[PDB]
Amino acid sequence: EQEAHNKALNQFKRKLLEHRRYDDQLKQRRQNIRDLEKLY
Amino acid sequence: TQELQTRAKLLDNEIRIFRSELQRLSHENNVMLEKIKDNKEKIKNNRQLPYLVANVVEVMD
Repeated sequence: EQEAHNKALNQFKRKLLEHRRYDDQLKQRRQNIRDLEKLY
Repeated sequence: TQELQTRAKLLDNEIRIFRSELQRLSHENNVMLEKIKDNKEKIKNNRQLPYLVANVVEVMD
């Protein structure tokens, strides 16, 4: 938009946001494998 | 504009390693879930009828 480093940054923001769905999925699956260890 | 271009190139390598770690826990959590089913189908056969009925003298622990 303003810059062609501000057009490369609208797509970097998406990646940053995604990094937020890969941090909640790794802390979930380690919290779910300890709950399946008490059930095994 | 030099800090946000090196910041953005830190989320390309950081998200590439976090996808590899999460693919290992997906394959692993399918192997564990079949160990709980395994035990339980055995446990389902003994649980159903018929079974004697008795009372607890003591729990000695």
